[PDB]
Amino acid sequence: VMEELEQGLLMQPWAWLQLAENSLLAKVFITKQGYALLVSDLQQVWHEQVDTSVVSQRAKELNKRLTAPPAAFLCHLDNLLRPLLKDAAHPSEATFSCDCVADALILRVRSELSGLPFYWNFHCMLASPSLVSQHLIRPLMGMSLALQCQVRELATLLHMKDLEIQDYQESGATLIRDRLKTEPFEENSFLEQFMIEKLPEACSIGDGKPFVMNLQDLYMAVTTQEVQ
Amino acid sequence: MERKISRIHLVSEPSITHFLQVSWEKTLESGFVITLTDGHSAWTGTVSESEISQEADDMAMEKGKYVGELRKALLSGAGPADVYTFNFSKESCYFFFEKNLKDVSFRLGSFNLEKVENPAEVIRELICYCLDTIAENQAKNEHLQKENERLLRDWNDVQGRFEKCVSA
Repeated sequence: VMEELEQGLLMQPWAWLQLAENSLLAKVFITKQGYALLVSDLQQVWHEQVDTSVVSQRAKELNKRLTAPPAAFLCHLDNLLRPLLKDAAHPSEATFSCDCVADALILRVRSELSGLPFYWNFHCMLASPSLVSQHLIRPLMGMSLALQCQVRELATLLHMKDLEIQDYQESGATLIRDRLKTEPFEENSFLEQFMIEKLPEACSIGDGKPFVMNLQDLYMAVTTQEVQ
Repeated sequence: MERKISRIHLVSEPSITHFLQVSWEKTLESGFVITLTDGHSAWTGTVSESEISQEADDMAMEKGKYVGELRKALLSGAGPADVYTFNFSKESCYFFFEKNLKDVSFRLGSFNLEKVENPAEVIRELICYCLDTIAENQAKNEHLQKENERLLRDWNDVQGRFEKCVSA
């Protein structure tokens, strides 16, 4: 139960949330026994794990007039949230708002179910140092190392290709098209040029959209490997 | 002045049907009067603009959407896929209807009806209204059928004359 939810949250990819001009990065894991949520804004990380009793109590308090078993509530919440997180630009039906309490965060979600209002509230406390570390720092660390290894392998491939180009040029005919000529690859020169020119835009985090849009698969793979 | 009679299956005794008649002046927004009957005893109640507005506000719903949902539920406006469940506690004289939504039920309306001492009068009035409307519908159908037959005969005659003219 608890371990199941923790593992499901760990092995989930980050998703982008837009709400009242604000942006957030959210990971969600729903199950019949409860749900786990981890939200962040690149400055603070909040985590909330809720079981059957808490979800039932909160649903009764919020939806005064929605009598249903907690499992059905969890299933409906999953059906409402998962498609939105997975793909952006989805038909706008789930409105979100965030209230930043002095310590906690209140995420209010209002949606439509068969034309009827449906309210829910996530009361997220500040994430524990261990959870935030395990969810962001170590996985990001692994992705950085894996990308460094990828760059090294691609540099080796470029060295092989440059050697073979030199072999062709040493004993070969002229080029049918002269516009396809390429200069020899230098790792130091390429690194310096990239750092001087395109690092300011390449490393621009912004609001977190590029991170979720670009390299979520690597994050998922690194987290799955770390699990084992 | 409009009125609609509908059939319902109370969950307390889902073996014998009940009939509910709801009458309104222009639209359900302003208000209406509802009367539930089962053939032996009847109950009556009224909903005003203030009551419906308060219920909608408690629902945090748009007035138009709430009115449309009420029309669908009460006027037998069943959609392609939607089930509404009604139940009337006789001991407390409390009748309320909910929108069953595949294991998640959302209560839609609730009222307290007063047991009218005389059910015979309301049953007789309902029967009289039904007879009047069926007679009116029969007369309208007869008139429309007669007009259609006459128009068809005229069209046949004109078509024949047109054929003769084009031939000539």
